[PDB]
Amino acid sequence: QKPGETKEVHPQLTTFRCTKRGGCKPATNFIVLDSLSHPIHRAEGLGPGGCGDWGNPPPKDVCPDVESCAKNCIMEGIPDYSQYGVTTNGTSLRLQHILPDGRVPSPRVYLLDKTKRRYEMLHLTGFEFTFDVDATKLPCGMNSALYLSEMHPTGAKSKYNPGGAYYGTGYCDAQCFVTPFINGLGNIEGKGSCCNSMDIWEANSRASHVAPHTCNKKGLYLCEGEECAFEGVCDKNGCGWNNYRVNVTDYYGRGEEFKVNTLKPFTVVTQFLANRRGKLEKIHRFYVQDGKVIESFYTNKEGVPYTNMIDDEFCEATGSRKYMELGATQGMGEALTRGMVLAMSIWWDQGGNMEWLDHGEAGPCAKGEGAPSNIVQVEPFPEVTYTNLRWGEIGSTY
Ligand SMILES: OC[C@H]1O[C@@H](O[C@H]2[C@H](O)[C@@H](O)[C@@H](O)O[C@@H]2CO)[C@H](O)[C@@H](O)[C@@H]1O
Ligand SMILES: OC[C@H]1O[C@@H](O[C@H]2[C@H](O)[C@@H](O)[C@H](O)O[C@@H]2CO)[C@H](O)[C@@H](O)[C@@H]1O
Ligand SMILES: *[C@@H]1O[C@H](CO)[C@@H](O)[C@H](O)[C@H]1NC(C)=O
Repeated sequence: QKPGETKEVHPQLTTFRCTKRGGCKPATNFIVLDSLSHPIHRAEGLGPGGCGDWGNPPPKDVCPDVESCAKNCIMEGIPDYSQYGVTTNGTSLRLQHILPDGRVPSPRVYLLDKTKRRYEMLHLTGFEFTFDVDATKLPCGMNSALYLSEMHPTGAKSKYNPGGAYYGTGYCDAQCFVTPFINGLGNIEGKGSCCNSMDIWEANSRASHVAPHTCNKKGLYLCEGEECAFEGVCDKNGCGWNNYRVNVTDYYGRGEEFKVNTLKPFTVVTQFLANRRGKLEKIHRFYVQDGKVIESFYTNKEGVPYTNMIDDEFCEATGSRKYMELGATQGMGEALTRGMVLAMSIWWDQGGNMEWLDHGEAGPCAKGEGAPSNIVQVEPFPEVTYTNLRWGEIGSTY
């Protein structure tokens, strides 16, 4: 969509690049909301309304073709990101799901480089990524997410998408969802927006999940028909790693009886361990809290390989079939090596209560507990804060 007259004022966020010799050194980055979360309206004289809702192609009245859509649909800059529940303070990023006035912005943002016109491209195979988090205000059913998608570095800036990454264009993920614009272009045929996604963190105060999701296509792929479905180009389920799912119940939760006590802030370390020929072999998650390293649990479940890291043996044995079919850990690593964009978000699930995250095999939450209608009775204003985003040499971030 065509950028409007309103100014885009990106929150600044300091992050770090780390080595063993030099420690963690500060870097300036910026934060951008998803393009379609910006106000979208029509060109002068065309009346009120937007240019389509999530799940749909854009409307034919204004978007009969890409060229027309590009001139008839206007995307405004956001001059005050706090209106969308997005604020920064030095090295901290705060995402508010619900604002005091009752708006539910459910923000999703990306990390821009210091120029504001290209995403910061992270290349994590053979390196580690770490952050600090406050998960206290995330009850059952909430998903705070910090993850990587293989988006185009300028958001596919082009003739009909002059806005590009500066306006947060180009989002994709392993679910291949239909959005009315893809790569900043009207999605006239209602294709899905697919790409590899590495879910470093999907969590709340009750459960913590890690999952690589492979696709058999590089970068953003516009899928049609069955390509967008379960047996298609992308791994919807992912290879999930959650202590509960592997029969470890005392590792992560609200209180002193858990190794990682989510009533207090903590540090989250993720290492992407490569084999001698440079390909990804294992993903290793551990934590730090109150100045003490908390090593990963090992799996503790009959029929599950004994391991403290995600790898192909584990993913195969736990039934992560599309993960394996669409590239396995090497394939995930190949995407990581090419480079990926960092996305951070907070969201809930009206259809399914986020049960896969924290209910049943995945956590302590009861049936119905994670419904949005209940979430607000438990925590009226869910939020997350991510602090001191930092990446670099193995061993150097913590
Ligand atoms: O379901 C809608 C929400 O999707 C979130 O992104 C997911 C993505 O779809 C998955 O493939 C995987 O990568 O995890 C992501 C993080 O949970 C998105 O961040 C939200 O904004 C959407 O509401
Ligand atoms: O798009 C929603 C959500 O899906 C997650 O996968 C779930 C899936 O929704 C559920 O139907 C299936 O039975 O279990 C998987 C988990 O194994 C996915 O992992 C998330 O990233 C995604 O946000
Ligand atoms: C689950 O863990 C408990 C505690 O270690 C153990 O006694 C039990 O046998 C495990 N169950 C399975 C199915 O592995």
